[PDB]
Amino acid sequence: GPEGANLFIYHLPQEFGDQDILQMFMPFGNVISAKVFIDKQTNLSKCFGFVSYDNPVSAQAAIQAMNGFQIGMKRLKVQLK
Repeated sequence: GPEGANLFIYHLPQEFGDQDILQMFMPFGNVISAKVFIDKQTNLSKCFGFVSYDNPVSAQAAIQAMNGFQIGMKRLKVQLK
């Protein structure tokens, strides 16, 4: 995740996994890695995670479009690392 190409995404539906956030974020550029952080004992998602582009412009673009975007019952908080 070269800087400033890295996002933290909070308020993510519990059901989302790595691939879901990756795909949700590809509209803004090539996502090169994505991880949803999971409680290791339950395997339930902790509802945030990490998106990493291959350039920072994509990351800004994504932040402006997605921060505050409502999906399900939650609104995503998306910020730069």
